[PDB]
Amino acid sequence: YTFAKFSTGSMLLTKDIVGKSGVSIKRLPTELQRKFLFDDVYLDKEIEKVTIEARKSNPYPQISESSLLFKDALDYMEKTSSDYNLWKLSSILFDPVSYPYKTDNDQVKMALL
Amino acid sequence: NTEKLYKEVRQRTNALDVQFCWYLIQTLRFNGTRVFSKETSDEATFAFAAQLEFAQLHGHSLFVSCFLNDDKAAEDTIKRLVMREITLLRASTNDHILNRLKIPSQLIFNAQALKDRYEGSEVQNLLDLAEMAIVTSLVQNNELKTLREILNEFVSINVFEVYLKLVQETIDSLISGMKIFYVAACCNVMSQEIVSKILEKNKAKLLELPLQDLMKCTYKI
Amino acid sequence: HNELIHDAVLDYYGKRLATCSSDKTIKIFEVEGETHKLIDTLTGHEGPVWRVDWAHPKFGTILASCSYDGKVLIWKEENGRWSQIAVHAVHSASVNSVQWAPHEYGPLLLVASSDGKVSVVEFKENGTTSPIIIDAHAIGVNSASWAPATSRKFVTGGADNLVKIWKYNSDAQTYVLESTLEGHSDWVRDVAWSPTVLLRSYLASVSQDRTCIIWTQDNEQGPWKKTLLKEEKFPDVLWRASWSLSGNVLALSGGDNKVTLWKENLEGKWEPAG
Repeated sequence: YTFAKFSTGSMLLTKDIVGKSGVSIKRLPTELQRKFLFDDVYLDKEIEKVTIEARKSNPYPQISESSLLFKDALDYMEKTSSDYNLWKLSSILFDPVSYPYKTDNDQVKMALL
Repeated sequence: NTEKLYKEVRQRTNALDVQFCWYLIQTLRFNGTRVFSKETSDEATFAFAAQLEFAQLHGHSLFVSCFLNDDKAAEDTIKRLVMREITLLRASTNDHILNRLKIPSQLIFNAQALKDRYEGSEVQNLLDLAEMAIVTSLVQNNELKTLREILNEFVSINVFEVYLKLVQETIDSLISGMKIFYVAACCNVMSQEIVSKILEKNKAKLLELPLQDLMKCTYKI
Repeated sequence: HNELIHDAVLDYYGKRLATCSSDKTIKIFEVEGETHKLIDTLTGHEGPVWRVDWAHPKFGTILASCSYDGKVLIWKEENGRWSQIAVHAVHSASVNSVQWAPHEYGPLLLVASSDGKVSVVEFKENGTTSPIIIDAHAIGVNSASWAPATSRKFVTGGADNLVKIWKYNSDAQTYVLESTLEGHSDWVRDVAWSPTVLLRSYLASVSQDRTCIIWTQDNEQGPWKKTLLKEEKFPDVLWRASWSLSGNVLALSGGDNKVTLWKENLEGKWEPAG
């Protein structure tokens, strides 16, 4: 016989006759494999990039503006890792380019970009 | 048809992880770069928020949960998590900016009220249960402040009793008796009323007002 | 000595664990990572305590346990001292499951005993019990799980291999059965409603015949959809089946000494995770 249900703090207790209680406080194996996520600095700087407005159907927060770019994550990864390659290439193809020099008309700008 | 392909890519491979897929969808959304269904963006967002919550990263899961389009779901997810996990979400300033996302004043204090009832507050309540709080309280200045808060908000029996204490008398008495009937706190209140009446006394009207506690009543008679 | 605990529950905030074993005692622990310090032992049953279950802290510290002595016992911590405040044994056999409702419903309890009954015990103004019972299953009820909602409902797993979905009705004042589902060849051990307020609703029904059917209803209308999690019998009889709050992960406690985990993918079908 075995028993196991999910915790409020989504994690699992199972029969375990090796502890003291007769159960095991198991930290559920997280699929989330990406180091900088567990460091709270990343999250702070990431909130710095957002504009939160209350909803038009309730007072709960939801994002109105985001300035997140594939670019931004790159500081938190090794330039050698394949991950870094993914995020970089993604930046190159998707993040907006800026062209600082003024251009005669705007279709030109588009061409330069 | 990025989305079309994205959906195709989803069912074929796992090369794109939960986090990446969410980040991608969000960037493209907020930069006009591309278009995704409210539902696909929410799907991605749910998945990542969940992974995060499995990682005991509640602040971060909370932040992600906000990119939900469906207001109903956002409400539920957010609420549920904040109330369940309020303690951890109130440590540093990096946790403060968190609860200064725009977490509703109500939700935050409400959650915090729950955490107090369960660990065995009053300002939050001021901002049934009220009767139980009055029960726990059973000083004069605190009573006056409570009365002021009640007036601002504007149970009735308790109010009458408070008004009498700060200071028709028979009506207040009947109200208090009814409240007592509605256990320890009620008995305490009854004893207090008795003491107050005794202080006031220090003939027919007095007899009307009158009509261990038993021993006291006997000594009185 | 604790060779066989049958159930354990965690509180809303997860600081206080309550295991219950066969020696009839219910031990309360103050958990803290590695160190769960035993804070209490509770002796008041006349048989193995099958299940324990905390209530919503909105109702203070209450814990309804059900044991082999046919009796449901409500407990409560009081100034740091536990006391059996109530009891509800209107069931003529071993009581198996006991699970509180969503706190929006009041302080409702859900008892499910082998006399083919399932009760919903309200606790009135005097704190006294207000039992309104129904007959659930023929040869006995092994489990009964609540449903969240925003029109209340619950599920029951039977000894006649049924899985029933009951709903409240103001006309009847007793929960009226609205839909039954057939798919197991042996005692439906456990049934679970998923807390996912998402597009559809999910039910994981583990059973003795080593199957786990998943009833996914499209919405409020279209009936359920039978889906044998995997199409091979598990090496041994399955016991418990629990959903995760955040995520819709399914945990399966088979009598094969590991707990498996199954997640839904974009096929709609279920895949192991761990």
